[PDB]
Amino acid sequence: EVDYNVVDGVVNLTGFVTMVTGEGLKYLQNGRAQFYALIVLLAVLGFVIFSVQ
Amino acid sequence: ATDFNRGIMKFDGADSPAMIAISAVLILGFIAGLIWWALHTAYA
Amino acid sequence: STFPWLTTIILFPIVAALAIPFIPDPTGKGRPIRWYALAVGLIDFALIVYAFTNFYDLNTPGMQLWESYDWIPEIGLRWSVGADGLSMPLILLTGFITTLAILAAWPVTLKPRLFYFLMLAMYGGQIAVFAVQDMLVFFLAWELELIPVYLLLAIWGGHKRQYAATKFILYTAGSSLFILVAGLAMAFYGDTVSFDMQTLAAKDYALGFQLLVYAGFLVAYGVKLPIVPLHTWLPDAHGEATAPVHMLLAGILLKMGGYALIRMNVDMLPAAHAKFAPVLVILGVVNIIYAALTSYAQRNLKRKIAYSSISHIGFVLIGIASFTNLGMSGAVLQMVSHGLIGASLFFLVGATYDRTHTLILEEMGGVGQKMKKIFAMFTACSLASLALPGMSGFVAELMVFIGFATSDAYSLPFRVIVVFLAAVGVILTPIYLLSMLREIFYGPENKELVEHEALVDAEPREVFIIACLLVPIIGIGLYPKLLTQIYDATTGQVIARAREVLPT
Amino acid sequence: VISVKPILLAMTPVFILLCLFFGTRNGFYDTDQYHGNGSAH
Amino acid sequence: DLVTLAGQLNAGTILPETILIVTLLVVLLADLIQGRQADRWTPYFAIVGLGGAIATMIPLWTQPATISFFGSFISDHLSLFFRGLIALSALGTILMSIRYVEQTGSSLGEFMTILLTATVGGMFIAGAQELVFIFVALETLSIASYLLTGYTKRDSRSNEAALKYLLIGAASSAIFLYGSSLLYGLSGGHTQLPAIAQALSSESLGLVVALVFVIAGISFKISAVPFHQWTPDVYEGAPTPVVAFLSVGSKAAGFALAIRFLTLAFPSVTDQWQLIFTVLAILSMILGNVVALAQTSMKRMLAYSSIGQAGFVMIGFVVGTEAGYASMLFYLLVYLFMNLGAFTCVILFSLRTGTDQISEYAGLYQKDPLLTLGLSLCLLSLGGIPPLAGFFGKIYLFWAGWQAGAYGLVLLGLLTSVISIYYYIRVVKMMVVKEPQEMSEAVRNYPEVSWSSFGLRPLQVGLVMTVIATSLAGILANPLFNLVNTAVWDVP
Ligand SMILES: CCCCCCCCCCCCCCCC(=O)OC[C@H](CO[C@@H]1O[C@H](CS(=O)(=O)O)[C@@H](O)[C@H](O)[C@H]1O)OC(=O)CCCCCCCCCCCCCCC
Ligand SMILES: CCCCCCCCCCCCCCCC(=O)OC[C@H](CO[C@@H]1O[C@H](CS(=O)(=O)O)[C@@H](O)[C@H](O)[C@H]1O)OC(=O)CCCCCCCCCCCCCCC
Ligand SMILES: CCCCCCCCCCCCCCCC(=O)OC[C@H](COP(=O)(O)OC[C@@H](O)CO)OC(=O)CCCCCCCCCCCCCCC
Ligand SMILES: CCCCCCCCCCCCCCCC(=O)OC[C@H](COP(=O)(O)OC[C@@H](O)CO)OC(=O)CCCCCCCCCCCCCCC
Ligand SMILES: CCCCCCCCCCCCCCCC(=O)OC[C@H](COP(=O)(O)OC[C@@H](O)CO)OC(=O)CCCCCCCCCCCCCCC
Ligand SMILES: CCCCCCCCCCCCCCCC(=O)OC[C@H](COP(=O)(O)OC[C@@H](O)CO)OC(=O)CCCCCCCCCCCCCCC
Ligand SMILES: CCCCCCCCCCCCCCCC(=O)OC[C@H](COP(=O)(O)OC[C@@H](O)CO)OC(=O)CCCCCCCCCCCCCCC
Ligand SMILES: CC1=C(/C=C/C(C)=C/C=C/C(C)=C/C=C/C=C(C)/C=C/C=C(C)/C=C/C2=C(C)CCCC2(C)C)C(C)(C)CCC1
Ligand SMILES: CC1=C(C/C=C(\C)CCC[C@H](C)CCC[C@H](C)CCCC(C)C)C(=O)c2ccccc2C1=O
Repeated sequence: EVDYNVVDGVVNLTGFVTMVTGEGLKYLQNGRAQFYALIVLLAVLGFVIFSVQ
Repeated sequence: ATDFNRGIMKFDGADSPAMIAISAVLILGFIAGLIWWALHTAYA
Repeated sequence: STFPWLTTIILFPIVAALAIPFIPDPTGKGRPIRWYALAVGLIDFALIVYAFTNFYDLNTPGMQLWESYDWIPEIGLRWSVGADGLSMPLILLTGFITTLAILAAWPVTLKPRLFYFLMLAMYGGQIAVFAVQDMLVFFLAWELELIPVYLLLAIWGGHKRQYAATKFILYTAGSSLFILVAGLAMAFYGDTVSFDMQTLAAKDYALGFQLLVYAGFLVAYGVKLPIVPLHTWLPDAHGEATAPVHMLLAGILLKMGGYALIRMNVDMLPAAHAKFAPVLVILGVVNIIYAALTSYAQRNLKRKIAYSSISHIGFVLIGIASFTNLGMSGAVLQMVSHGLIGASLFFLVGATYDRTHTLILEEMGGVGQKMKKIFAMFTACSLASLALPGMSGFVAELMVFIGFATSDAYSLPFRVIVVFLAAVGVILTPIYLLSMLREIFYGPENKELVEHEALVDAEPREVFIIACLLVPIIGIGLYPKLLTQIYDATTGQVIARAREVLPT
Repeated sequence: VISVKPILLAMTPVFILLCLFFGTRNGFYDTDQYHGNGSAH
Repeated sequence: DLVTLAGQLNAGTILPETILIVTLLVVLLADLIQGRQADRWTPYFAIVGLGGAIATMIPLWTQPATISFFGSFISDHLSLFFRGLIALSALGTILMSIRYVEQTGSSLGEFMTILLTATVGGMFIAGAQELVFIFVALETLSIASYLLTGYTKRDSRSNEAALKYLLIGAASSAIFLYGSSLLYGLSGGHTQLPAIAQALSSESLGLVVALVFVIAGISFKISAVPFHQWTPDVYEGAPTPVVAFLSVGSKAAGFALAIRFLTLAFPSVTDQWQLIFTVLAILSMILGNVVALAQTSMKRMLAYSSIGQAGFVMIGFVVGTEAGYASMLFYLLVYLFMNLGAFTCVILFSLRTGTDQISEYAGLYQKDPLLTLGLSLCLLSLGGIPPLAGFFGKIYLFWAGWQAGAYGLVLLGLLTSVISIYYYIRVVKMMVVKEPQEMSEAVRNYPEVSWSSFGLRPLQVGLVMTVIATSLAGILANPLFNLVNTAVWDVP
């Protein structure tokens, strides 16, 4: 029972958090067109913010 | 779960978490203690 | 001596596998395909035997057949092959096991073309792993066996094989993740950027850098070779399979991870090997203990034998870190004996699976009242597997115990504790193999097992494969001096270098 | 001391010869005797 | 004409582009005069013209590096290699588009005119020393990719994606044009990049602002992590040969523009954008190979795989050694054939069946073995199987990354490749593993196992040539490494 539960659940837990990370990161693509350009302008501003500081 | 207790290995506590948790932490504690004791005992 | 032999032996199944999609019209099940593949494997084993019996000498402790070929003027991919002392019986075991696995694969109907093509593709890689003497081409040959066995276990297996096949290919990718890093780390230290194997052993590194390199080696070699934190892949891999792929699964594929575990982690760096030697010995002890205690409570027929692979590779994990000439020489014999036992046992399990469809130990009560050759072969293979001295398993564990008894720097507590724990490990390891033979055959005649399925007594062809697999184990266990002289000088040089590096 | 090459070169040709002779021997996979394609599934 | 003005003009390193322009004019005149009934010799004539344009670069290879049009165009082995790469992309796009355009319903010559215009723009942007020339060629490629999106004629997905792509491309072009005007204003007034980079060693903040504003419009064309918001919507609604051209030709054009512009403009502030490129590659490989595990559409899976594999090329651009750009030049050459085969198999499966969902892929082992064989042999090369050339590219990439001193980038690349092999093997798992009485509908009635209707034989022999090339480039790549390494030492 220890070999079937404890040492076996870790690989399934890593696969499950990888799957829900992929799900939560593909949920970002909503479909709004100008929100993409807003993200682009935020990245353009944040690049200068990170490079100056 | 269902296909693990069908012969002469049938008991009452098999899938309960409160027993397998303390059994697993006891097994891992003795494994870590044996590894630490063999590391601090050998080459001395 | 001026002719390339190992290169043509590797390249001949890869060339001959192109005739498998050609196949002029058989008008049947695919019998010319297996009749051609058996002849190809037979002439390949004949070429292997003819190359072994003539040019391989037992005097030079280095490499007899040395052939180097400049592939590219780039990075350092160089086709440099070389046969060593402790690697020369491995190729003869590989060819014999693959030839008998090709001969044992008669009832193949659903897609035999891709089956025999992947068989001839894996037979090239199983020699290209052991015959290469590079750092990058070795990783290439290690990743060469990624796709075909995973594809075979995907296209056929037991139930819910899709969950096991993806886990197996992701485990093999996680194994191959660290090999390129650990190969480039030792090569990028200082100068001599070329990837020659003889120059990497003469390099000098720092203490912490050697500890990090040995950790990166041991993580991949603990993922590959099954130890108690990294053996969850092996029941799903070796329980859900058919017999002719399980022969190569339980034979040379498990010894591939143990041969490199010796050759890299002893010859390349022995300074960090002594600091992890008690950890490796204790891990092998815990492996030997845990495999029997896990397999005794299991009800599946194939995982009960798949954990015996862990129980038998724990002896190799003990005998690797013994720092003794006899303990190092017994590990190769233990690997050969374990491969020759496990291939026969899993072929026998896959043969008796077709006669009784249910894989449960409870309903199997009266299968011994009709067929007797099957019960006799199972009893003979089990008694060869447990502790018998006529077979070489007892001789191998005796060599391990004698080499570990006369050791150094483990004087008062460690030898007696590890010996007392391996003694209760060999107490525990025949229990499940005795209980399986007691529960399956020994009992009354079940009426429903005969009413549902009808079993037929075995062929004389099935006697021939077990008769060919059982006689080398008896030949080694009766006279163990046949395998000693093959790698005695190599093991002596290895132990001499390991004792020269180790102080006090 | 016993060598491996003269005891292997005298045992391998009969091993090559017996493979085809036992490959033509069958009888269990011939009439029907089984309901399946050969694999486990 | 005068011999002195023709010698000072140096119009000898422009001949394949003029051959392609003459071919475009002859194709347009044949479409105007004859019409729709002459759709059997025009793409073969365009293939002959592309071959004649790619074959005359061999006298241009053994020539000294001279400038042309008064310091406007520079002709090297790198520009010739990029032009040959773009021509090999365009010829495969024609071979995959010959049946697809006439199955769509539009005229082929009106599409081939814009395709040859984009090919000429890519061949002009493979050099592109001058700043106004960079802007003109980049907007030519941008207008080409605008007009090639809305080709489906009122089908809703392409015209709904084309407006979003037009918005994002116009924003990125305005940002890049503002950065280009800023870079023109930071210098004394010069437009040539050796004349600009001489007087830019002062370390001003406006130089960093102009570098970010130029690299934003550059990384829009490379489609790295902060500007990847257009491609998962673009790649699904656009037609498949259009996106097959845009996945390789525009990407190689953006890579060549980035390499040449950053080399000829900023040999002083390299460590400022090296950390930015490490951040971009680290985010891009992770985001691609984590997002692409959950998608259920095959075209969107290849779209996110493009973003996941575009980050591996940035590891060769992070480093400053001479063996770093050779890894990118080899990986783009392998990725051209890999994406060509992976697009040809999807085009065949979508033209013979219709829709191309993942779960519909079951039952391909019995109907057509050649199509699933080519798709498996191409996706295994895309995954990194060591008999194939993608592993031979990735080993050289990781070797350059571990030699120059980038340990974490190679470690994250290996981790993302190990993660990505699970969804790289999923299409093969749907194809060659699924048993009978398990496949979905519209597979059991495959009527056209033989190809004899309206030029399916060039589409078949292109996939055969792609499979043979990606099978022979893995074990035999000895002149390819020399041809890559002989065009990398010229970059300072
Ligand atoms: C210590 C060194 C370790 C080295 C190895 C790790 C190197 C890094 C590996 C990279 C991580 C991979 C992430 C992606 C995983 C994923 O996609 O899973 C998707 C699949 C699908 O799941 C299954 O899929 C089935 C459907 S199907 O098969 O996919 O079709 C479905 O039926 C089922 O429900 C579902 O479970 O999951 C699995 O098959 C489980 C295996 C996942 C392998 C992850 C390896 C990580 C191991 C961590 C180390 C363990 C240490 C143990 C000791 C403490
Ligand atoms: C170096 C050490 C080597 C150790 C080797 C260990 C081998 C252990 C084998 C154990 C087999 C157990 C089977 C028990 C009997 C059974 O049920 O099957 C009975 C069937 C007979 O079939 C059938 O038997 C029926 C009789 S009955 O059913 O048993 O009543 C009969 O009716 C029918 O006609 C017939 O078809 O099997 C046979 O008896 C075949 C002979 C097997 C016995 C092996 C003899 C051991 C010789 C040792 C040689 C040493 C080699 C030294 C090398 C240098
Ligand atoms: C070096 C090799 C390493 C292993 C890599 C191989 C990966 C496995 C191949 C992919 C699956 C292909 C299925 C295709 C489907 C196909 O086209 O054939 C389908 C064909 C159908 O035959 P069957 O009789 O099985 O048909 C099904 C019938 O039974 C009806 O039920 O099967 C074969 O003949 C297999 C032939 C091998 C085909 C694979 C050849 C690959 C050649 C290249 C190998 C690599 C060379 C590398 C450079 C040296
Ligand atoms: C209680 C304990 C009892 C233990 C007794 C066990 C003894 C075992 C020892 C074996 C080592 C033998 C070495 C001697 C051998 C030896 O010294 O002579 C070796 C000798 C070689 O001859 P020459 O040296 O003249 O040859 C020179 C040429 O070979 C050069 O090419 O001849 C052999 O090759 C014999 C042929 C092999 C014969 C194999 C016999 C076994 C065959 C079994 C076949 C299977 C039977 C299956 C039945 C189903
Ligand atoms: C409506 C159709 C429009 C189709 C395009 C028209 C093509 C007509 C002229 C061919 C251009 C190539 C001439 C090279 C062919 C060639 O090598 O000729 C030879 C000579 C160049 O010779 P070099 O001085 O390089 O000498 C090479 C020798 O030294 C080696 O033996 O070219 C001329 O005489 C230049 C004057 C041509 C007239 C001006 C043409 C240049 C402007 C054309 C527009 C250029 C931009 C076009 C792309 C946008
Ligand atoms: C580095 C690698 C480069 C490789 C590139 C490949 C180069 C070679 C490719 C040739 C294959 C193409 C022809 C095969 C096609 C073929 O064999 O099939 C014949 C082809 C198809 O005809 P159908 O059979 O459809 O004919 C109508 C039927 O319905 C009646 O049977 O018809 C042609 O004649 C097309 C016209 C080709 C015209 C060729 C060009 C004319 C000369 C142009 C001179 C150009 C000067 C330069 C431009 C200014
Ligand atoms: C010229 C410089 C550039 C050359 C580059 C080469 C490009 C590749 C070759 C394409 C030329 C055109 C072939 C069209 C083919 C053509 O048009 O059809 C020729 C013919 C098919 O048509 P048939 O003449 O049978 O059809 C008559 C009809 O009327 C019946 O419906 O042969 C085929 O079965 C071809 C099979 C594909 C075979 C592809 C092989 C390609 C060569 C591969 C060499 C491999 C070496 C492997 C070494 C291991
Ligand atoms: C190939 C190989 C090898 C080999 C070698 C050798 C050395 C051989 C042989 C040897 C020898 C020199 C042996 C022989 C002898 C013995 C014998 C001859 C035995 C007997 C047995 C029998 C015959 C029986 C049978 C049976 C039984 C017992 C019962 C049940 C049933 C059966 C059938 C199982 C090696 C190792 C390298 C490893 C690798 C592989
Ligand atoms: C037009 C036509 C042809 C003519 C087409 C032939 C000439 C084949 C044309 C193939 C071209 C020449 C392949 C070009 C090869 C490229 C050099 C490949 C490079 C690109 C790779 C990277 C893919 C036929 O042979 C035919 C046969 C049977 C039925 C119908 C037809 C048919 O309609």
